Amino acid sequence: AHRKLQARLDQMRKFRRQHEQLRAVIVRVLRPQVFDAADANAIEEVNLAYENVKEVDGLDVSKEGTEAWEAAMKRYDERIDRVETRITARLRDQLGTAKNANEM
Amino acid sequence: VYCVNVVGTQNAHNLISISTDGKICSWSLDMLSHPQDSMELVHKQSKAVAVTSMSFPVGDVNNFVVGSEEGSVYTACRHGSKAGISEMFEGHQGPITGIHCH
Repeated sequence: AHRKLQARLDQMRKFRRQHEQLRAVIVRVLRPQVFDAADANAIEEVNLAYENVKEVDGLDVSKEGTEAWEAAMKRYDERIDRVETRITARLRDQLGTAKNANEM
Repeated sequence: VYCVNVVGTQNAHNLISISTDGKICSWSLDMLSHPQDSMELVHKQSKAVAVTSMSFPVGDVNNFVVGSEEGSVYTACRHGSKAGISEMFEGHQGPITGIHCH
């Protein structure tokens, strides 16, 4: 009976693990060396996706809040996949700016 | 190899080739001497799928979709934590001969 809640707690802890290990160092990554609109757009997409998961209760072990959590993480997955394809376009722009090793 | 295609931008791009057994390989055009990123598309306790057909979405370099000899449409993402086969479609009672995104 307790094994259903423990897996959902594992899901929320691993969710906060991947979200914090993105979040706390993606500010350092999108810091300009001393500003764009796309960087603060990607940060606020991470914040909006975090609210798009965190309005859904993590404590609903029953099926409806479980699939509401599924819709929340699917919306999260699509949103940071959209941000990830934008930075993947910036990765193609990384050899789009460069040819030699030092600037890479 | 029934399918081979190219995406990426003008300033950086990749050659994408899927074979009958389901092995994908990334290639350069300047160098074909070794594949770059190469792995195997599997699903269903890792059975080797039998990929026939190929479609890219327009504007997508990471996600894509295959058809198969097994009556099965699979979308699949290129890289990341869900590098490999995403999922599965059903409905066809024949081997799939051609797919195309809008």
